[PDB]
Amino acid sequence: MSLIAGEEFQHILRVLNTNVDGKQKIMFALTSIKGVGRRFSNIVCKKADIDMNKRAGELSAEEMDRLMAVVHNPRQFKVPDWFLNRKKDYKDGRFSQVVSNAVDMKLRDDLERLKKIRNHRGLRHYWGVRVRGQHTKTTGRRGKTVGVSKKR
Amino acid sequence: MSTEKKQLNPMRDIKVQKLVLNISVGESGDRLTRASKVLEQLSGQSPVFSKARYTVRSFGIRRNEKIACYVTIRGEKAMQLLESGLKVKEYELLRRNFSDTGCFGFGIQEHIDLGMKYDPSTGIYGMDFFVVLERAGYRVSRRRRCKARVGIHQRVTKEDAMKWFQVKYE
Amino acid sequence: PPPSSKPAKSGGGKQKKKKWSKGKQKEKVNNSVLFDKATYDKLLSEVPKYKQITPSVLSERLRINGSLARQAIKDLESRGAIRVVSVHSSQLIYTRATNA
Amino acid sequence: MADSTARTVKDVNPHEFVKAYSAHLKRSGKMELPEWVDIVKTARFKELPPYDPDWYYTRAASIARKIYLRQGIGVGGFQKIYGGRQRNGSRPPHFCKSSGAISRNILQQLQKMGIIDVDPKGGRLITSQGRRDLDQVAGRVDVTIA
Amino acid sequence: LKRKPMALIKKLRKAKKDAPAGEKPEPVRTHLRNMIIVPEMIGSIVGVYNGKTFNQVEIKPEMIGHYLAEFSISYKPVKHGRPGIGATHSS
RNA sequence: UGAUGUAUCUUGGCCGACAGGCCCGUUCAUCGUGAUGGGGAUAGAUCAUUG
Repeated sequence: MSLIAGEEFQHILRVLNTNVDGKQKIMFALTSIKGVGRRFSNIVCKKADIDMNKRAGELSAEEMDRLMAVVHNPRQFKVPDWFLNRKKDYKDGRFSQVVSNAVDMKLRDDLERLKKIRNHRGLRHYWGVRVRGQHTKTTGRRGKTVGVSKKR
Repeated sequence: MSTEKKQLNPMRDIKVQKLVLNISVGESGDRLTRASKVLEQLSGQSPVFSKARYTVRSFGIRRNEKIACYVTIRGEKAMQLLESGLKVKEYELLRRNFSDTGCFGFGIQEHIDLGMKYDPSTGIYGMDFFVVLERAGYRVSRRRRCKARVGIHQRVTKEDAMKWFQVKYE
Repeated sequence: PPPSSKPAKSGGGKQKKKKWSKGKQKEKVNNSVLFDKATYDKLLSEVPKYKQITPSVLSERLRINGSLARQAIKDLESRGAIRVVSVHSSQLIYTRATNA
Repeated sequence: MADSTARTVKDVNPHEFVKAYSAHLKRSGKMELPEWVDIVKTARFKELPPYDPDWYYTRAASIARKIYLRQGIGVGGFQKIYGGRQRNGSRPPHFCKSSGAISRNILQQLQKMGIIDVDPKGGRLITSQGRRDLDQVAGRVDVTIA
Repeated sequence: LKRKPMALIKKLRKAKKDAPAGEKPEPVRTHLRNMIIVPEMIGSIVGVYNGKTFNQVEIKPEMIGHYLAEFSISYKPVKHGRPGIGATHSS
């Protein structure tokens, strides 16, 4: 065939891992990105040197590569734990950003956490009750099962 | 029986028997075997269908049916794979994944490698890249007629394995 | 005309999910297939002789093309002078080929 | 040529006014941001990548129509006007404005230029110069409307 | 280890009570030992009393409340004097 | 009959992302009718302020 200015294409990412998004503008698509708000998304594109209206899926290779690196790690931003290395387990490490599978994975480390530590938070997970406070008065069907016939 | 103490090498030194890149997931959960596409790209030749034999208790009654896919590579094609594959898991890291038998294996998404995501219609997270290392003489346990077991004398060691691979680009 | 089932201790019934969903567009707007001629001539150009003027949305619906997708097509034609749009706030407006 | 102009600095539907004005504002020497913007300045969407036509100008322009009629007007008078900051339903917000940082930055650059002065309590008042660009532009616009 | 003045948290530190304060150094110098029967909950953790036997009364029995190898940049009453309140509607 | 963005006891103003702490005193870019740019539930990290 004749080489026309973008192939035909379409695209499949894994990006983080396993994940394949498309149809959307890059700015808006990125919001998906197991790493972004509407607030974040615009920043990463311009820094990366990517327009708003360019869909993420239509882009050439190197533009996408720059995305994959910039999100997890980039120029006038960073993030590093620090303090004196003292503290064992858990900390914060400096707002993991990051985001996404590392955050879901650490969110387990964090569940697991409280529980051995024996704090009131962990103690709640073992029990299965919702930890940051609801009305309770009703609503919480999810929190530990379906409506369970009468009672006793 | 390790006989090293002589006057050594070129038959002794390790070589690559094979690199098998194998997927295990199943049909229906991602698809037909569509991460064949992803294998196809990363390795450079087409993967071949995996059927199963024996037990499951969990869905998986059909028996004869597509469930998995693999690429057994070797020559330059295996090495070329190693170079890309070798650099992605980080290094260095670690004695435990090596068996004593002198083979080592790792996981990660096919999407790791240079490669387009755009071409792979699916990515799929993990499944063994396996590297089979052996000495020249293997051909005796492999070949049909005059099969002989490989002796303790011949068989690669993790130490030997770590060394030859640690010799190259990690 | 009816709704669906009814809830379960949980719970809710629903029943309904849709047609689908293709004309994803903007991806097919870049690559040649819908962009080069066909979408403009067939959808846009073929429709016009039957009715000289049509609203963009109506065109949207019959043609089964995305509002954004033939906004772009319309704009190209407009430059050609094949079509002339008018205006309106809701991005709605009217689409005409030629006056005559 | 004057007649449409003059008035129109005042009476014209902003939207062509703000648009019309922002291009004239571009020419100026100034626009130092000293990287303050980047941290997360506005509503949601709204970090300042878009801003080179869309925030900065239209914001600079923004004050400027307001100040003529409204004056005297101060930093709180600015912060508010776009904003929400609604008592929530508690399922929403809404967005969040700032906007002490925002207001401040637009007012400084204008002062260096000679456009705005500050009264010791009534806030800052239009100079001869500030009327002079705003109104000589409100001039192009009334023509494009009619 | 290594350690020196100043430590993080979120809007807590200043003046605080004196009766549990005066008590706590005492097992340092005369060694690790018996639990300390303290209801007082407003005493922010500080790394000096690391790895030591403490109690707190949530209420009618003591619930032994060790400072661990993990337990510090947290708040005192969390540890073992609300899991009794909570535990008994999860049994 | 939507969404969002822009536009249509308090304060001055210098410094800030919310949250503060002071010196004086409907327009239109977008939305493509998409369980999403819907929806904000939930949970974790963490900063200030009332106390």
